[PDB]
Amino acid sequence: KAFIPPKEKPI
Amino acid sequence: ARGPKKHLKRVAAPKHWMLDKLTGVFAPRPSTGPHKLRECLPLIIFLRNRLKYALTGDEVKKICMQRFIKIDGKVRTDITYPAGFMDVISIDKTGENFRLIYDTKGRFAVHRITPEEAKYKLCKVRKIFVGTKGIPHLVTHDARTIRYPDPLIKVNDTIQIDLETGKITDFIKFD
Amino acid sequence: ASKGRKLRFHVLSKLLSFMAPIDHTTMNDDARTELYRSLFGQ
Amino acid sequence: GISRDNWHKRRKTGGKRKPYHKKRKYELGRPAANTKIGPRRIHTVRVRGGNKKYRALRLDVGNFSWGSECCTRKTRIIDVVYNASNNELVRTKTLVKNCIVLIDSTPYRQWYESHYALPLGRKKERKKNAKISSLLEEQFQQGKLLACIASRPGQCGRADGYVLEGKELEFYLRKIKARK
Amino acid sequence: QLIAHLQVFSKFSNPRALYLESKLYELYLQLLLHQDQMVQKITLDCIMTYKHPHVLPYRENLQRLLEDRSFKEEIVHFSISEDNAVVKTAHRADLFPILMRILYGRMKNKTGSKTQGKSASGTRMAIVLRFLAGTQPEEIQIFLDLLFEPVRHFKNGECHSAVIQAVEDLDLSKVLPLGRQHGILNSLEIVLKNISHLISAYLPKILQILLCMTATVSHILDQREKIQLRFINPLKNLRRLGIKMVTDIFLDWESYQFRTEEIDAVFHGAVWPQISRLGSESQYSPTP
Amino acid sequence: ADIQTERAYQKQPTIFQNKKRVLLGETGKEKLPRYYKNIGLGFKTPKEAIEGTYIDKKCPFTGNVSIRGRILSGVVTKMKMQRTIVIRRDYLHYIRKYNRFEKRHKNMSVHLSPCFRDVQIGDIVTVGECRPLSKTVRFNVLKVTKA
Amino acid sequence: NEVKIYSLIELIQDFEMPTVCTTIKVSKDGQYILATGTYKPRVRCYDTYQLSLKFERCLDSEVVTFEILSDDYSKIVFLHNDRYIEFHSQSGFYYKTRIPKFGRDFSYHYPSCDLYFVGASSEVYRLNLEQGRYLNPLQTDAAENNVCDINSVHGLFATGTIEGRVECWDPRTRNRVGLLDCLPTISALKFNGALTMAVGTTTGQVLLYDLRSDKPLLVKDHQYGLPIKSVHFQDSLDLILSADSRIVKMWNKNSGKIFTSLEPEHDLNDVCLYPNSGMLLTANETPKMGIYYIPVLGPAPRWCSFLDNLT
Amino acid sequence: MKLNISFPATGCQKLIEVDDERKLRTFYEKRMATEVAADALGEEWKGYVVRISGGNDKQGFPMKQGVLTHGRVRLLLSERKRKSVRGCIVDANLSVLNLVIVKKGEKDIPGLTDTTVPRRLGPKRASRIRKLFNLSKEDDVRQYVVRKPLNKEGKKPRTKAPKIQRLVTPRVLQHKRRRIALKKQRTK
RNA sequence: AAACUGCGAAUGGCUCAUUAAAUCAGUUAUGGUUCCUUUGGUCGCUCGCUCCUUACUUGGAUAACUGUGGUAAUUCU
RNA sequence: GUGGCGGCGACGACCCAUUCGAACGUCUGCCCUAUCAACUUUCGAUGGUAGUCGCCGUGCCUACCAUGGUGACCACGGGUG
Repeated sequence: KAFIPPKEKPI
Repeated sequence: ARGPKKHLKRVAAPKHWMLDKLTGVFAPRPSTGPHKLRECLPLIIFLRNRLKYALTGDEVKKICMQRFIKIDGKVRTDITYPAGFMDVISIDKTGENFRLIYDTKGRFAVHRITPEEAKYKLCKVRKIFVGTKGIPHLVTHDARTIRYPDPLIKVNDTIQIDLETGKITDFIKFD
Repeated sequence: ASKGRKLRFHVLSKLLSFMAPIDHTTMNDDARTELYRSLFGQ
Repeated sequence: GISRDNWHKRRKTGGKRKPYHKKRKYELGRPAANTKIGPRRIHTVRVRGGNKKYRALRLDVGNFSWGSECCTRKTRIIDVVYNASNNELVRTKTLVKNCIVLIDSTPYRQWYESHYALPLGRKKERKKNAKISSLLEEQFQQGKLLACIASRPGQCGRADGYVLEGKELEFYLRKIKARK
Repeated sequence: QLIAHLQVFSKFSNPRALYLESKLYELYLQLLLHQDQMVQKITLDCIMTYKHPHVLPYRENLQRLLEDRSFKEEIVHFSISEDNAVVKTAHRADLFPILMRILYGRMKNKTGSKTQGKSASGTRMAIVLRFLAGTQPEEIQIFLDLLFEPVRHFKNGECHSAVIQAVEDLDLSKVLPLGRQHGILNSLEIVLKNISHLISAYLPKILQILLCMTATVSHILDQREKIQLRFINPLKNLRRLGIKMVTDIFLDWESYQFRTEEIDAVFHGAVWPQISRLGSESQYSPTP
Repeated sequence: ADIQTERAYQKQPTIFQNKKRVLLGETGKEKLPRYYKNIGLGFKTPKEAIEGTYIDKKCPFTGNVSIRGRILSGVVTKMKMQRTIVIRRDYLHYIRKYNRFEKRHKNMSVHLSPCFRDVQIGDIVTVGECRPLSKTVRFNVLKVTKA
Repeated sequence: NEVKIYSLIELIQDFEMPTVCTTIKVSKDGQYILATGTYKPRVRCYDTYQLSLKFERCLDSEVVTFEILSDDYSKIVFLHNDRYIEFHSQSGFYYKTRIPKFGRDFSYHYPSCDLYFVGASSEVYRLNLEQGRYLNPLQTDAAENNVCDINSVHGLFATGTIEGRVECWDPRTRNRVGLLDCLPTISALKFNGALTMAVGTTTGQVLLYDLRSDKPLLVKDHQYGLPIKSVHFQDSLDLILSADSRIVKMWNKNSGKIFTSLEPEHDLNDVCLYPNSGMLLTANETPKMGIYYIPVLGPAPRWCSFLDNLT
Repeated sequence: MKLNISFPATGCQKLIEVDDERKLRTFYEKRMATEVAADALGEEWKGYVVRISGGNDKQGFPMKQGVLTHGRVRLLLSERKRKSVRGCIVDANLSVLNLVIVKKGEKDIPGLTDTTVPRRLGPKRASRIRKLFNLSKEDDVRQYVVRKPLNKEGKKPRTKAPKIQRLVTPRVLQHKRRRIALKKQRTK
């Protein structure tokens, strides 16, 4: 879990 | 400890000094010297407690500054000078000589010696090493180092040193 | 992963709200996309 | 500050320990001396006991020993080619212990020519033994010799070493060739 | 008093227009060999008044040679070898007469931070000659003429004749000083060791100088009854060094063609004076 | 096999290996002189340590370490690290209150020089005290006797 | 060559790093000038009005480059050769963190609070600053990346590569808008205006690039082979300043006419121009920091207004 | 605005209050340690040249050479503290300005140069005495010691001379001889 | 008197704001390190291009002191 | 005669030894809690090579490597006028 990359969404 | 302590408490003094309990909080901390702190007898203790020549510390200082006490043939003015085993003390004003020898109970004893006996002392050989220019050197128990010793002398042997010259006269082998 | 060799995505407490987003862009958003499409020989 | 203490480390079993004291003076550390190549610039540092440490920041010359010929000569340093610890020191030209450097070969050539009276580096009752391996001859033709630094520039302030020869020489040559 | 005179001449804009300027330049060149630093730096200023196009650009490097702190660094960073040189090839002819005389003065007095005293004399000679090893055989000749100046009188004449006439023209009242003679041999030993590859042309006259002094010292060593006792030990040391260098020259230079006169000279000054008594000395240790 | 397995050149520091020689001596044998020392205390240096070719600075016989202090013995338990093993020492601890004993054990990480070979699980090892070689290693292997 | 550059009594006292000066920079307000150097790596801030140093802060390791995030001296970010990123508040040291691989250079995007790390990895690290969490990586597909720059006009990010190719990315949506091809690596990369771009090479060439045309508008070649570290733009006279270790060259943007050249005694680690002034600040391999004033280029700075009278 | 003028050749100081702005205008907008021809001061000051040594502003803060400003700054001065110092540029907002006369003019100032202030103390080290009196090695330094006559009311007249230091006396030679003897004894 | 130089203040006191082999007790090692003071040693030169007639002692400064001063303001200057 | 020899002290001084210590290690031995059974690699945990720093030995630290280390013989965690 510590190495899973976060995913961001374009606002 | 954070730093070295310069105040020797009376209860932490060596038990062979025969100090009583209600004199005071402190005991004379011996100055650094030829003998270890735990195996030495300070000049003030020998001069005011053993011989009863002095009453107070200022009294011991007044005695010492007159250059009356000689330790191993040399005048010592430090009242906390560490005197140890096989040491010769001369007081010419009282015409008296002492040699510090352990007694059967494990304490330094007031042993009077004949003035011809006070001309020499015995030392235990601690170290043998070759110095600069191939000059042999011998180191004793009382921090005395001597150049050009007899080749037959090894570690744990005993040597007789003449106090006037500081040279080896003869030796006893460990056997 | 030893000595932080592998990147980790835990939240940093001290870095939270260290700066505020401040933007001064003269180009409008429509102009930027048209410029980006036509960059270099493209 | 830089501390090189031991109580900030985890235990052998893996548990962490909590401090009982603040940092002490005798556990201090100092910033590293990244010795570059350039005009001589050395700083002195007062250390515990009142002694001195010579912190060489920039060096360009040093004495190196030709062990086979037993010829110690003072020559300038040109470049850093190999470092076992890290390649970044090779990039930044940092002088540390056991790094491989290139030195000028002029004094060694002069000594050889004055001693054996044979030409060297030129373009196309035991007696004296003037025999040199092909690798050293090639390096002398190139004009630069490979050397290994034996002293610590950040501690003594000087960069001394020895000329690479033999099994070590082809080992390092192979390492340099494989790196490219 | 000399510094006072030199200072005013350093502040002259056009030294060429000065009267008797030709003799002034000769005086300045002689003063470059001086041992004192303050004499040398003020003399260099007078030379730089002549804004010679070749000497002038290397002014800063010359001054750092005259500074105690920056001498050793300047030696490395003022390379004169033809492969890599700071000085250009066209400028070598003009710069070298200035350079050699400055280095000769430093060699006598001081060539670094810790190089002072009679004990460090060998270190001083070594440092200069390694720097001069990169020069051509023509350019090194200027320095060797300065080094062997007191013994020029041994050079003239043929090899065998020079050895013989030196013995005859010997007076116990006046000789070259033994201390200076010891300096000549120590300097000459260092020269043969380090610049032997630039010495082939000048080698035959070295044999003349070396043999003549060795022959003379043996002559006083025969006449011990007329000399002081304290002088005996330095003379024996002088003879020992002379034979050792002849031993060195024979050990190397295998292909060198020795003339007949030189073979006569070596027996006159080295072999015959001691060969008769060789059974007496060699038994304890091998004599030179 | 091959002793050059690291990024740096492995060499025995006190031996000079670039001495130039005549061709007749080179034709004979290129045998490097080995360095080894007598450690004292009655222990004998192994033979294959004398004619070996391994490089180990922590070797008690061919490295720069000194043996002084306490001499202990144990049973070898684990060989899984590089040149270091884990041994076990068993003993009995006495409690006065109930007047009996309890069994206790200690685990010790000790360095092996590559000299000692044919070492298995459960054989007796005699080890000696030396300077700290790592975080947890302070003893070196001196003698191996089979089970 | 009729420019008569002067050299400087003491404008700011103790403008002296102990041995060398690595990087010299100025704040947006112009109030504070910041310098770093060896030995005992320091950050020294000099107030222009007081003509003295405000403070000195020692650091563990040498700083390759630093960026002044705040308008004033409060917030500073340091990049270290030990892979360390140090944040300094107005009080002092605030926090320190590591980067997975060594960092060559970094740039900060003021919109979105994203700071980009270019270093010894193919990927370029992104650190969001409003939330402390590291953001998603972007893969440049190049073995080594040397330099990076962000355009202020329209927010365009370009990273230099060791192969010699400039790759342009978009801070929004994190996609590669374009790529540019041009043996020597990219020493210096600089954005000026909306449409003008400059590429530095280790061989010693300055190439001016237009975003729309692949071919360079003009090329200027330094005769020395030394790499050019810094490229700067001066808007009023349209002068482009290219600096290398040996010398500093100032030449016109169009037709490449040379304004003047300054050669100092020691090599330049960095150069800086005070905004809207002829004053030039240089960092050298010398305990002193060089200060030069060019009357022709611009007027004297306000805090040094009397310098015009002194000339 | 006051001027403290000193003549070092005679060593005389004088404080003059000049209320004329026209006279002080010539000193305005000039830096310290610069040579100024003070002709505007008056008819007595013709051909005189002065050097600006220092001064104090209306709040009593002194001037420092390095700083270049018209006002006050806070610099680290001597373990260094942030003291406030006035800039070196001379302005009209100065309480006092110091001047040192370097070149003498035609006429003489009635305060400074007509009278002479003598030096009060002679040299004490032997070599400095020899240099001052151009003594050779053979001349005796003890003969050339400057004696100070001193008299007070109710006291006998007296004359005192300083003790010569670095003077060769037999005691020092005996000490050197003893050191050489100790070296000989050690070798023996 | 004043001023310059040297030594000590890190010990004894006192104090409301931390802690399970982390401290602590006993043994054991310095051949893996540091050291003010005490004590004992050690502490001379042949020649070696520096030439001719400082080792009977070589150089440059600065306090105390004299005198002129500025400000609401320091023993600030 | 700018002769030659000298006594008893004071102060300072390179190095060796001694004294007073200081600092890192080896071995032996700690209270309650299992309704804490697993832990360490959660910015090095174990070991190897080279190096930085440090008074010195050492993951003390950094680069490149292997997957190690401890545990019911109670590790690890939590407590404990």
